[PDB]
Amino acid sequence: VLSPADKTNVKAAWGKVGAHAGEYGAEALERMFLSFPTTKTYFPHFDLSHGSAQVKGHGKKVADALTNAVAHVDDMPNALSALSDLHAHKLRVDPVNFKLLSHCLLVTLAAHLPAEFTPAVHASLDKFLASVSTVLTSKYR
Amino acid sequence: VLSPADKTNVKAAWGKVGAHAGEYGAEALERMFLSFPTTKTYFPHFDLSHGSAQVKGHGKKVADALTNAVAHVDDMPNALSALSDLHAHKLRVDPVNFKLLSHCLLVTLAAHLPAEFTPAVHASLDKFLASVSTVLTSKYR
Amino acid sequence: VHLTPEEKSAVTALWGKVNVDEVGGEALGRLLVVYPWTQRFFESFGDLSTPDAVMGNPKVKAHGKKVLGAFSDGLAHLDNLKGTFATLSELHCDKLHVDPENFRLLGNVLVCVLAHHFGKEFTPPVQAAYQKVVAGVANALAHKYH
Amino acid sequence: VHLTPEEKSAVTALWGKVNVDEVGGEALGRLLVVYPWTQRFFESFGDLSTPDAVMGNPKVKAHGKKVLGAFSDGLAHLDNLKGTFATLSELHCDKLHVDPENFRLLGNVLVCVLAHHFGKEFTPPVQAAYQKVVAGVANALAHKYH
Ligand code: HEM
Ligand code: HEM
Ligand code: HEM
Ligand code: HEM
Ligand SMILES: *Cc1ccc(CO)o1
Ligand SMILES: *Cc1ccc(CO)o1
Repeated sequence: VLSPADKTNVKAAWGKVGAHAGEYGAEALERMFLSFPTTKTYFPHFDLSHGSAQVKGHGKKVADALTNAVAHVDDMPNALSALSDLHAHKLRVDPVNFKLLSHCLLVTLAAHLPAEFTPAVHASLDKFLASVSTVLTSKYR
Repeated sequence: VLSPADKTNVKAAWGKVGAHAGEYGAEALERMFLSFPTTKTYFPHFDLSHGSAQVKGHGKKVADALTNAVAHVDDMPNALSALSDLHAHKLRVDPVNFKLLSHCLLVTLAAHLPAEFTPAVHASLDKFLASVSTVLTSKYR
Repeated sequence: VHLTPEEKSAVTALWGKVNVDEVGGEALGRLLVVYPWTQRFFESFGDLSTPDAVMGNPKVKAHGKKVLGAFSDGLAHLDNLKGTFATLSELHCDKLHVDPENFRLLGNVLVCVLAHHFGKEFTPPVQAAYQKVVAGVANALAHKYH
Repeated sequence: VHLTPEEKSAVTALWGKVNVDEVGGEALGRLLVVYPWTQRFFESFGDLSTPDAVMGNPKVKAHGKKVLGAFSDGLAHLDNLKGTFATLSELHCDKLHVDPENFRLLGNVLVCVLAHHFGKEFTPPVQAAYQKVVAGVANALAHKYH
């Protein structure tokens, strides 16, 4: 459950990503695949090499889904219902992997937005990503 | 995130629990303190002995909180805001301990409900208790 | 793991009453129902699409017998769980890459199934002893991650 | 922990640029801010009531230097982490009763701090190597729990 301060922090920090969405999402995925190679099992059809155009385009979809989640922060089960159906019903992603990608997203934000990535904002982004992860791992329809 | 079927199961199962909810809350606490003795550090002034009147009185409080959460299952952050402040802001309970108590409540229900603790009911109650735990460990008030 | 001599007696006494043909399948079945991402590891087992399908699935029941047999082995070698589970640890960690939180979940589902079967006989002290066992089994299975 | 020769070199080169007086306090502070229940273990440090109070707390900064020195010791003994952290494991497990998931959290906060400090220099391959290090440290610290 996010506080008003959390939502303020997440909107402020994530809004600075902007058109870096695809690059930063792709970087977070690459960090995850390199740091936690077990995650690659969910992407068998993917070219996962460093500058892969598949990963770059998928990263943009992930980042934009997060932007949508930020806009609907008070309404995430509804806004993300299709993604929950994909990740929880169809893909059956083990919840641990959401913690790995969420951590790699925080690392990516920290590496690119040092002034923005304060302890308070770090803490809010962690809760936000945890909240997204709960929706994507729940079967609620 | 609870499905409509989860909410149906939780309301039905907690109805079957009925007037025994307070007893089961006290039994879950006793199970937690014995099985996971690190949880006792949160209750330094309690008589934690088997069958203590203090644990029986606290179990009634825990159960009444859960009954209220079942009645407000669509609105738990609002229903539990004061309990969240106590557990997350004041007591700073490690979220691992909520998984321990939730498990001990499930064990208690299994031990008392041989005719009604179906796999679907078990699954729905687990999601309910995980949702309550998230609310009580979140700082949003 | 440790377990007092009284805890050892309580554990083995209850296990002597456990049905070896069914309890393992019930624990694995409830794991698949309660934590449905675990179904991703069992596609060869058939229809898992409803709780009724899971709990009646013949491959779940048959495999569950082997899971329970591994727990029985643990109970017979409580002072060397790590060695007892060495082959299974390499299987689950190096071959299957099962995340070790799921070992703890299955152990706790087994505790729930024991409580379901034994009712008031599954006392808090009996449970506390079994929690030591299933924590030890889970840690032993995760050893190849350490 | 198994680092390739290239990973060990990249890990060592980066760690040689770490401010030994600050990075540990930054990592410990962020642990206390991002995961506020960890504050329960550090009530003797005084005012932890707001993020600014945590990050400016002199006891946090001073203890953080000791934490960072323990990570430094791990980096100097990558092939014997369990022996290096045996005494720290008994302290954190047998005495303080820190649930071991929190070990993983501090390691990942340290990784976030390195990324924050080094920016684009904290490349994905350098992070991958640091993740192996902090996993090894957390596993070694949890060794006496088992
Ligand atoms: C914050 C967390 C996550 C978000 C916001 C997210 C979002 C998305 C989006 C937007 C898509 C594509 C939807 C479409 O193209 O129609 C997708 C697909 C996918 N995601 Fe995630 N995801 C997350 C976490 C994860 C994790 C942790 C894994 C596994 C390690 C995962 C595995 C997949 C897979 C396998 C696909 C399908 C790719 C394909 O075959 O096209 N996701 N996700
Ligand atoms: C389903 C989970 C839980 C529920 C519904 C719950 C509910 C409650 C309730 C109703 C109270 C009394 C509130 C009052 O007196 O105003 C309380 C107090 C308390 N709870 Fe929880 N609780 C839960 C989990 C936990 C856990 C896991 C811990 C720690 C292991 C914990 C530690 C405490 C403590 C220390 C108190 C204060 C006792 C006192 O000093 O009187 N609670 N909780
Ligand atoms: C924690 C206690 C567990 C025990 C004691 C256990 C025990 C076993 C045993 C005895 C086997 C058969 C090995 C053989 O015949 O060579 C097995 C196989 C297997 N286990 Fe586990 N297991 C546990 C947990 C898990 C969990 C949590 C998962 C996944 C979520 C899992 C997934 C599997 C799979 C996928 C197989 C191979 C099944 C097949 O395709 O034949 N196990 N396990
Ligand atoms: C990789 C993770 C960690 C490392 C390397 C580490 C390292 C250390 C070191 C070197 C000390 C000083 C020991 C001494 O003075 O003899 C210490 C003490 C301590 N640690 Fe940790 N630690 C870690 C994780 C944690 C976590 C996650 C917690 C709690 C959430 C924790 C709680 C404490 C406490 C309470 C003390 C005593 C502080 C005091 O009162 O002076 N540690 N740790
Ligand atoms: C609001 C909140 C913090 C963490 C979570 C996990 O679902 O939710
Ligand atoms: C609906 C749901 C499942 C698990 C959780 C944790 O908050 O919530």
